[PDB]
Amino acid sequence: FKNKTVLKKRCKDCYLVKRRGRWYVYCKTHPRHKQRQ
Amino acid sequence: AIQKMTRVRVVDNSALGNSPYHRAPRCIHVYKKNGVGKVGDQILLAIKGQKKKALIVGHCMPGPRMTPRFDSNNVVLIEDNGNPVGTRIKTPIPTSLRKREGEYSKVLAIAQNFV
Amino acid sequence: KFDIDMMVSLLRQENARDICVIQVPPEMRYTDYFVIVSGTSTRHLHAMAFYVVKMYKHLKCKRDPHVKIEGKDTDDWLCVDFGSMVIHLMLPETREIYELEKLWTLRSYDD
Amino acid sequence: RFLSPEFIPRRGRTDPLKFQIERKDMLERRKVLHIPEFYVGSILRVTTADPYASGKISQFLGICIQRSGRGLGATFILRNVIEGQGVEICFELYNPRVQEIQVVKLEKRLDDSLLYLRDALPEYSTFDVNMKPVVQEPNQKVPVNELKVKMKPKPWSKRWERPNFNIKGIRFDLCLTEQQMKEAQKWNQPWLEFDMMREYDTSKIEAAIWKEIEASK
Amino acid sequence: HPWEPGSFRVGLIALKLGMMPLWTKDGQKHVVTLLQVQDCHVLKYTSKENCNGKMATLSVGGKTVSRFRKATSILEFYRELGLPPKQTVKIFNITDNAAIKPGTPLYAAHFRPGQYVDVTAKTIGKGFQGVMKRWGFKGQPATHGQTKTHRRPGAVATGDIGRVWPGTKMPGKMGNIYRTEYGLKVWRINTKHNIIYVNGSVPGHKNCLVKVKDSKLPAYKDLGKNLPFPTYFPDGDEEELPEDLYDENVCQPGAPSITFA
Amino acid sequence: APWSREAVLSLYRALLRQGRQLRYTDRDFYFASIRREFRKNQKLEDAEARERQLEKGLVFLNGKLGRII
RNA sequence: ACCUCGUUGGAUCAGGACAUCCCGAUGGUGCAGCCGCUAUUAAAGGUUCGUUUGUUCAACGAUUAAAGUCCUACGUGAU
Ligand SMILES: [Mg+2]
Ligand SMILES: [Mg+2]
Ligand SMILES: [Mg+2]
Ligand SMILES: [Mg+2]
Ligand SMILES: [Zn+2]
Repeated sequence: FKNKTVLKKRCKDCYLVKRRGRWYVYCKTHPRHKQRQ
Repeated sequence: AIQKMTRVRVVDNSALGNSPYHRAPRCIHVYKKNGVGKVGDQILLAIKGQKKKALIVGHCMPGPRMTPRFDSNNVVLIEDNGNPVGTRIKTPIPTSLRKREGEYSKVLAIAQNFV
Repeated sequence: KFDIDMMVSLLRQENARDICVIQVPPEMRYTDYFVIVSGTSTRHLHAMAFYVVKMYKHLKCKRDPHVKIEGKDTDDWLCVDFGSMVIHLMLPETREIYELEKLWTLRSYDD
Repeated sequence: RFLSPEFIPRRGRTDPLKFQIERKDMLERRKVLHIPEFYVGSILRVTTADPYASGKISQFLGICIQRSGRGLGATFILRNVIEGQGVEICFELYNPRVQEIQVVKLEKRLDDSLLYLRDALPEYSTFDVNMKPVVQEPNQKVPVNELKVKMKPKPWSKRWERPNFNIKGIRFDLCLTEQQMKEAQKWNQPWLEFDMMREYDTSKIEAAIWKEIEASK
Repeated sequence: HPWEPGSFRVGLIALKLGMMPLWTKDGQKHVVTLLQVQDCHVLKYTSKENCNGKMATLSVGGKTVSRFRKATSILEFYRELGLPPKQTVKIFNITDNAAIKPGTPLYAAHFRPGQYVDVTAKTIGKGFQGVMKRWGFKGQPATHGQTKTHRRPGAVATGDIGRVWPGTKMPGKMGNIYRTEYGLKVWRINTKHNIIYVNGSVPGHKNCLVKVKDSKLPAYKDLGKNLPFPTYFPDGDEEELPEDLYDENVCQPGAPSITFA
Repeated sequence: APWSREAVLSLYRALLRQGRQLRYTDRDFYFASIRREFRKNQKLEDAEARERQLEKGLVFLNGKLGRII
């Protein structure tokens, strides 16, 4: 994960999910895209 | 027990050990978390204005029973890799060196006498 | 059993460039057999030492404690200490400069 | 009759049952290993099995410079020089791995402790490794070697000339000035040989220990 | 009852006789301490509800003492029990499987060699001690101008809090408090004199009563299978035990001198 | 110079004789080592070192201080 | 709007923060394993000895798993 103030989807498979209280960008294809609010 | 600044006797065939010098060889560092070297511990020596590793093979401090106590703090010069600098050790070497953790087979092979 | 016969057989099988054996008398409180073997290079020394150690580990004597490999960091001299025999692997220059043969055959009759 | 020093207990509040148990173990070990009579100053050869080797014995010959400890842990430290290197080994008498204790030369010295041989000349600690055992007559008092050793220069392991050591086996006249001897006399403590409450009477204890040993036989 | 997993049996109250060496077949020397079980009896039993917890309790005493020097209530208690009074009474937490009738004696063979044990006793009292001896403080240098402070505590707190924290290490009474040594191996048991040879050191002085119980360490959780579960009963006479029970590794005296062949 | 002229030769012969039944070591290396020991030194010593050299050779022949097997 | 210049450590004992130096757990990596780099979490524990310098420091030597950044009226001098 990379901590970002603003979450931006990078590829098509990047999806926003609110988990354990905060927003995340997960991605199956590109785990490099993993972002945490 | 050999600490920093202890003067030590190089019991070895090496030129560094057998070469005369104004300052006697003196322990500079004991490669042990407590700065106390026993038989089998490595130390760093200031010999002839040169820093050389060495191995303790005897000391005046009493150890556990059945082990020999020497009249001097005997040390053997070794290289950084571990090869003994000299090729012959004249004074007796304690046999307790064998089972201690650490490489001592080279020193035992070089040694002439055991006590 | 893992004995000097197994040792020499394994060493000849891996083709040590030179092998010598010394029968240490019992009154000398070190061991029974003093094996000294030369090799082509540090890679060959490491390979043969590893092979003989694996054979010792796999062969027998589960009650016998495991055995170190000494001299790994240095390249020109390795050594392995077993219960009753010690092997010294080295290069020809190391062997000729340390003359372990004269030491271990002539205890106090050399220089 | 010689009672080995380790049998006589140092005084204390320890229960006599502990000493009885320890003496039982000591005698039961002596039934296996013959612990000969010897004194500080007698030359001994000790053969002991080495755990570092595989069932191989090691022999050390030297002059017993100190007897110490009581009970099963009793030790004697004996000294020699090997290739000019002074060495001392403190052997445990009842260690199960001492195969044999041989009194090469049974003799008593002027002192009950020869720790000053460290500061004496190396000849007084040198002993041939292969020296043959001497023989003493069966009915004969143990010889007392009145040898007075010569000392190396004054910096010593201990201030041997001080009266608290009560050393008789050193030639102080050779190495110390009369002024130095007089200065050492400042620590005399003459009352210490006359305070009667300091003496430890072990007659009854030795008698009981002898009864125990004879019963063990 | 037979032994079950999770069962805790009673311990003993022994007397520290002293220490002696011992050797193992590997050639190593272990110092061992002798604990003599002297007139140790189960005195009292209480259930889980009134045990100040949730485990049955056995009060056990040892080292019979003079009736002339005990309080009337203690004398009455021991009169009802039918036993002479004991010097110290210690409470052992047990499961109901291990309940033993009060008055039953306890012996050193209640333990067995190879078992691990916990020994708790009052440590040697050293009186009011300074901080250098009590807590191993470094003190101050002997010279170079140091005056009247060599063994004193330095600062005892920071200036901000304007106070001294509770539990601050300060000079005071050292020792004479109960301490427990855990995981000590039982090397040997003299059944004749009821001696337990326990590995290493035991808190307290010689001839002091120590409380001995099965070790609570997790490694030795279920080693009680082969131990006499309620306790050892010599009256049972199933097999009269030898004079000395040894651990396997112990170099017994009278054995031929060990050779590392 | 040596103890006797034939002592060295007899010792060398006995060394080769006991190398005849050599079992575990390298026979070629053993012979090469003996040749080195007896050729790199025994040409131009002084009359005093000959006794030490032959004594050490005899001790090695005896093999009480460790023998080559 | 010219020049200048206006109480401090150490020792002892440390309390605390985490913005973590090491030890722990994870995500990613322009890391195949080894590794390094980066980020999240983690303050239970630990965090060396010397030479020159009064050094506050700094450099150097030898180590270390690491030789953390700080606050505590130099933290602490009725020690
Ligand atoms: Mg001294
Ligand atoms: Mg001090
Ligand atoms: Mg003062
Ligand atoms: Mg954090
Ligand atoms: Zn993506």
